[PDB]
Amino acid sequence: RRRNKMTAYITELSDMVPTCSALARKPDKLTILRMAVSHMKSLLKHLILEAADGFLFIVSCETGRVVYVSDSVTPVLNQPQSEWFGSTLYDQVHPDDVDKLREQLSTSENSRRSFICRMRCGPHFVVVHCTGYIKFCLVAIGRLQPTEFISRHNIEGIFTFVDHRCVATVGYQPQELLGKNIVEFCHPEDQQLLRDSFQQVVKLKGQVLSVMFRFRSKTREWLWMRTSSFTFQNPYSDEIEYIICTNTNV
Amino acid sequence: ETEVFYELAHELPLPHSVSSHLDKASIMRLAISFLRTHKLLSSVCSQMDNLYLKALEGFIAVVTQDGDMIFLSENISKFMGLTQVELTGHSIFDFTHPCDHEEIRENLTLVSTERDFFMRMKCTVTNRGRTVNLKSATWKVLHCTGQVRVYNLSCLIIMCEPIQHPSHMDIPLDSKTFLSRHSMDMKFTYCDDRILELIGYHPEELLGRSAYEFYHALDSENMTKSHQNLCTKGQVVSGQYRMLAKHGGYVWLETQGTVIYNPRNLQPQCIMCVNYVLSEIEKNDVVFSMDQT
Ligand SMILES: O=S1(=O)N=C(Nc2ccccc2N2CCCC2)c2c(Cl)cccc21
Repeated sequence: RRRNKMTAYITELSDMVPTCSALARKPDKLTILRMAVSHMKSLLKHLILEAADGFLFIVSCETGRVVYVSDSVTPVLNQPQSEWFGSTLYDQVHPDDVDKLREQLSTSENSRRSFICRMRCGPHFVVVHCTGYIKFCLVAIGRLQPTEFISRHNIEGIFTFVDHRCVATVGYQPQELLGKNIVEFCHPEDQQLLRDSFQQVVKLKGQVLSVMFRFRSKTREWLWMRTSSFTFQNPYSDEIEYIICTNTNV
Repeated sequence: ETEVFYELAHELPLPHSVSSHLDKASIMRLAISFLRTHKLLSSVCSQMDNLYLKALEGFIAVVTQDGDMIFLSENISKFMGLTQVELTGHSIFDFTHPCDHEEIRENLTLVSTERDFFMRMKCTVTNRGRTVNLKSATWKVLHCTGQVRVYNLSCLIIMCEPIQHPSHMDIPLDSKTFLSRHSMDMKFTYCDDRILELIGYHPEELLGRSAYEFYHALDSENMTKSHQNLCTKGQVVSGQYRMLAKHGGYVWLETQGTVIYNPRNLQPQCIMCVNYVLSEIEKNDVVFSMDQT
């Protein structure tokens, strides 16, 4: 209804204006509107900081020195404005990001800019998304955002991926396990149990099975190990990508 | 009557060209939305507007708990065709894809306050910079990252960034970035040459391979969601993920994936991906996959 929504808009404007809500008799439509004009004629940096933890900075394109840096650089990077002022962007950025920096600060070919780089805060670097334009200078806002080891196998059981924690859990280099089947490192008694687990994980697609067997270490001792595994499915084709195992000692 | 209603339009934070032209109900809506936004700004806070609003690749949205978009940044027009006056005060569900309304709702509530999602909004502008009528409205995917904040009610204050289409792109492309084409199961069907100079793979030896085999296992979950989003909305931006390098080690990457539709039969043809190399080869001595041997 037109009258119902318009009246609801008027009474909501009553509730928002303090000098109008404090009144006892709700004034007529002409009065509240004039009282609202007077309220507004009497009276977003934090919105960006609240939304994405971003800070504005203006840098020179040729030298790289900053010509402005907002105070929001302290909440986002724990760095004073004096630390940024009088310095170049190349100092506040990871050493392996200066080549990328130049290609974004080069006004030879260009304008908009968008890039990611690691900035120093506090030798700790944080990932910052920098979006801005050219005005030379760049006006941009930068915003913020061993008991086991995980392995991946094909359906047969061939290591196709091994994380570095294997060198501590079993003592093998990742290259030692890769290319070979997991049952080759299994005790012959428990070998049939391991193949049975690999038969179920495929059959119980998506479900998590758990087998416990003796794993041959590089020192050639049988370390008891619980391997909890499950099949990984492609979110589109539902093809079994691999079998993800988390092999935990004892 | 008209003269006093014409006065509030002048006093709204708008240019006189667009404010002196709306109806009375729109003036009331905009006034109420501005007052609620100021009431919230008094809570969050204990010229240079051009620099902040122009250097943004997105728009700021302050949406109430019931879905009322009490604040929308001006640049929203630049990204959506629908401008500030036409959308401020209206419900977010009246201008968003219904298949995303449940996720929008579960992101509007509530004890973590950070929010990061992808949502499809009505877009009535074309790549030629020409605005189109609302009836011809496409669905534009927006990565919305923000916070939920309680004040006096609850509000979602987010920055919504569009994901640039790889065909219609206008941003210096760093030499530390490379393009790749995939099938819908994310298998390589084409790759750029720079992958040889950045990660070490030759573009031939990646074709027909599942990309699920070339990244670190610790990222496996965080990738699936991306794929699903990329398959559900047609566009996604992944997080920082480690792609296993050729001769050992891994490289940090952030990828913007876009579902490309065939222009003649309107069927999904492939998925185009712009990958931003975020570091050099880390742990290059350590091998992880069988392909690193
Ligand atoms: O082999 S990868 O490291 N995995 C990739 N992506 C990937 C893998 C599985 C699921 C989803 C994705 N994405 C879709 C869009 C965001 C990332 C990838 C890419 Cl898209 C390009 C080059 C190298 C690699």
